[PDB]
Amino acid sequence: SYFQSNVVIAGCTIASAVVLAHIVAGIITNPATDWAPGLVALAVLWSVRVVAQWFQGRLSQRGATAVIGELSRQVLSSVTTSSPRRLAADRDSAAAVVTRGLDGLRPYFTGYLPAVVLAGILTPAALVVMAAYDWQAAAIVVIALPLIPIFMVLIGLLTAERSAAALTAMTTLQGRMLDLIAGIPTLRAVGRAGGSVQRIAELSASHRRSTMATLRISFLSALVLELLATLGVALVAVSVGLRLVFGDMTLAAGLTALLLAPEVFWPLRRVGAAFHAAQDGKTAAEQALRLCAEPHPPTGHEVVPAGAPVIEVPALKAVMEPGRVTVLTGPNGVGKSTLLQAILGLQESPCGPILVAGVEVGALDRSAWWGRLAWMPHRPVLVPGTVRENLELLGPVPGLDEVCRSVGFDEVLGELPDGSETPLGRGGVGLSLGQRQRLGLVRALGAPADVLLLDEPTAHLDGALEDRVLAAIVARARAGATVVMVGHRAPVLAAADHVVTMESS
Amino acid sequence: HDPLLRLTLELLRPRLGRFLLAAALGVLSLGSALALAGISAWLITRAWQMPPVLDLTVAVVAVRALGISRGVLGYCQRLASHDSALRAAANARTGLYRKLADAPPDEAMRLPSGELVARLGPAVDELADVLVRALLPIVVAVVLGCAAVGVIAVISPASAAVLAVCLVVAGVVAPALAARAAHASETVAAEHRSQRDTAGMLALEHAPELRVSGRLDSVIATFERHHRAWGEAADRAAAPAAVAAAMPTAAMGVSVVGAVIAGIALAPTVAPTTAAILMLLPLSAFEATTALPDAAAQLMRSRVAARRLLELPDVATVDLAPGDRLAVVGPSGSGKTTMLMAIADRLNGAGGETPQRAAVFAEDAHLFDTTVRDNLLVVRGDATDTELVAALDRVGLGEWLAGLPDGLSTVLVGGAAAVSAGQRRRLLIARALISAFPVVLLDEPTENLDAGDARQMLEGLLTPGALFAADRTVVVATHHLPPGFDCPIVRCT
Repeated sequence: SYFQSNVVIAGCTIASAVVLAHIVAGIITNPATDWAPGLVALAVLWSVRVVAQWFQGRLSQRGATAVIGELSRQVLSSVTTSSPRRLAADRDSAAAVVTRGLDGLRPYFTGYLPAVVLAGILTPAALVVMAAYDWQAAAIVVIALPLIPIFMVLIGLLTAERSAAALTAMTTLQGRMLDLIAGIPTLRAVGRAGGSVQRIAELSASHRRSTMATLRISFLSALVLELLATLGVALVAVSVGLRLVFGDMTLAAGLTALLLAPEVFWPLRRVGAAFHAAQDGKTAAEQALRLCAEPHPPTGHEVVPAGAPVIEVPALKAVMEPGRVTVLTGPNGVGKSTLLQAILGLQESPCGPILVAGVEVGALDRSAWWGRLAWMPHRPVLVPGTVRENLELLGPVPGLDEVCRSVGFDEVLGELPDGSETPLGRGGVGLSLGQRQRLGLVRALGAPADVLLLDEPTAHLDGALEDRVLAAIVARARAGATVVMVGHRAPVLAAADHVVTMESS
Repeated sequence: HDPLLRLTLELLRPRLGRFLLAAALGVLSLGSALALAGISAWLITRAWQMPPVLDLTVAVVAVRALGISRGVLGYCQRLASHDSALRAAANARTGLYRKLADAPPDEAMRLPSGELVARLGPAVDELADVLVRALLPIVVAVVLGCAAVGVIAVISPASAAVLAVCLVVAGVVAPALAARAAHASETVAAEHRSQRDTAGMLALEHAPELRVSGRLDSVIATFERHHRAWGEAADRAAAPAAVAAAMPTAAMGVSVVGAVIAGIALAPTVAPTTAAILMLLPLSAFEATTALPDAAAQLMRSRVAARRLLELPDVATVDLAPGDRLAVVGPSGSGKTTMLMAIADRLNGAGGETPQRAAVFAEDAHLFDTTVRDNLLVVRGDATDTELVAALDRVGLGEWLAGLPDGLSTVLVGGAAAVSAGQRRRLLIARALISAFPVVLLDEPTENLDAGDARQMLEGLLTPGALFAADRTVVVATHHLPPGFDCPIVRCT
């Protein structure tokens, strides 16, 4: 009902102006009938205009809320696809978007869109009505109207040399101030504690004079708009008065033209006023939309045969057979998490091609492939709540008891006051780091999966628990599963039948 | 006495001359527009009853001059008011920064550096904005309301009361209701907003291991439900904003209807021109009021900013000797750095001495985005380039300096982002080396360093003859003390 409401508002503005002008003209010339119809007509016109305004406000609020919600949901869903290569780079932007960073689009949907729609509707209709009642005033207003864009373009093209320089000086000096104020505690505990107070003085002076220059340049548009929207009414009044003095034009037509000139010229001023408050919302919307279209997940439908496949890495001469324990060693950060997340098929393999069971990962069917696997990451899943749910998000655990016994989670559940019911905070609050890792082994090692991938399984663990988890992993490998870790410690290194020495570059 | 009023006089009052100048310019512009409307109506009505064209000359010249003056005075008033507000903000920023340079251990450390910027940047902007949206709208609105009520009052003190009541209702109730609705909207349902920081901070750094399982869509549903609940609650709380949005139009309608009703019963008494003026002024006297639907909103934002700006553990005593080496370590939650600054304070003995002995070097030390020479002479500006080069080479930055196109003159745009974290900590260590303080205090100097280098740097720093020799005291608050080492241990609780 956006356009319907705006049409109603435009109609009840123009008709109210016309009726008021006719009433005034009628009851000036005959100061002795017209009180009943005209007054009630004006009252009901104003009443329906008010009701339309209120309904417009409610509709705009609801629409803005819905659009914000849908855009946030779509952004979050789109950014959460595979290929963490882009995720690690754009997670900051995505987190900024779904935060108090999209709430700035509310003014754009509240005070700018209705303003531009009303400017597009009301101005030509009021122009038409004024022309019907009087063509000379309409001619003057028309001559005025395509003089805003001409003068605005002329001003913004003739002086488009000082504005850029002023803006550059503004931003550079502002950055100077921001960085200098950033380091005040660093300069506090040294000899030069108050020697920088003088610098900020003339830095502020120069910054404020530069912003003065840019404000002086940038307000000319408001001056042009005000001057034209006022000179239009001035010239209309002069013309109507001067050509009405020779008894050749009804007072009602003159009053109608005079009252309708401001209605023609107001919505443009309203749009100009409301524009500067909507730049931020448009930028936020553009940033949000720029991070949605690109992701397009691919892959094939090939299905790995039943059992534990054979994984081979020709680039690093690593071929890992089922039923055996494998470890990866090397420096920190040399494409090892990338290698693992590639063999999950999330992203491309940095080190050559990877063939599962003889077939490349690119033809793999990821839906069924992901169901044969127990992926324990560096940071497990810890949703705020209780221990019981946190033990069940990564699918149901068919046999949590024996897995916990093998890893030693019972000593964790035993010391907890409520067993597996103690409340758990965000990120593991109320839950110990090594015992977080233990929860990770509990959720990972217990799963129907012929392929096992683990990143540093013995993090924050003592010797006894390290030996216990290594023995459990060895038993799982002996159960006929491909188990590969990336541990780079002596207990981990001396626990796998094969060692891979992936190197940099 | 609210804190906003206290901060208003605190900010070195804006030199009231240029406050009243902006107020007068705004009043002149809006009054010129109102007088243009009135003179226009009078000119039309006078030209109706056919006169000779003698007075219409002065009326017409007045109309044209008033239009041009309205335009130019509006522009000049905008410029002047912005000038006054931003000058006031700049001087307030300078004064507040001056107050942040006091010897006593004030709140200057109880706050980090990034959010100190997040205060000093936006807060001065808000304080400037309280001079554009409180000077102009309120002052000009009250002056114009008085000047437009008086014009109708002299004609007839019977409908002027209605006009004044209506102007007050619009220009007070409408912005007050808008501000109250806006305030109540952003605080309502402040528990489903927790789901934003639950999900968006859950399924944005945790994506892959959530994707391998089928738990992504469960999270999507479980936060979409609560976001929808928050949206419904916000809509329900902000429903009374539309009433405040629509109030000024109802005000103008009631005003014009009352004006026409009054003019009906007063037309035969007075001349036609006065009747037309009384009928047509009310619809053009509400232009000042519409400039303050956000003045109350700006007042609320400036009040919260002023409150935020107004907002701006004990440790044991350790004896020290000139040349000892300390390896203070402790768990996360112990005042190790607080012990560092306590030792620095007790060594310095507050103000009154020129040769400062102890200076703490915090881990989160800001990096100036200037030349490396300037960035390193902050502790001591009388250090030759040879000393800086030797220090950089001895800390592990000779190869980093060799590749710099400008050598020591590299500007390092972006500050800490221009270099790596390990490189930045190396520059901090070099800066600590350059400083000639008798007692040098370090806060985790082995963090974010190279795996094959951090142990060696810690060993050298805590060695009384490797980097700091003899008469120089080094206190280190680290976390990676070697299992086999020396120097006293002051492990805290």
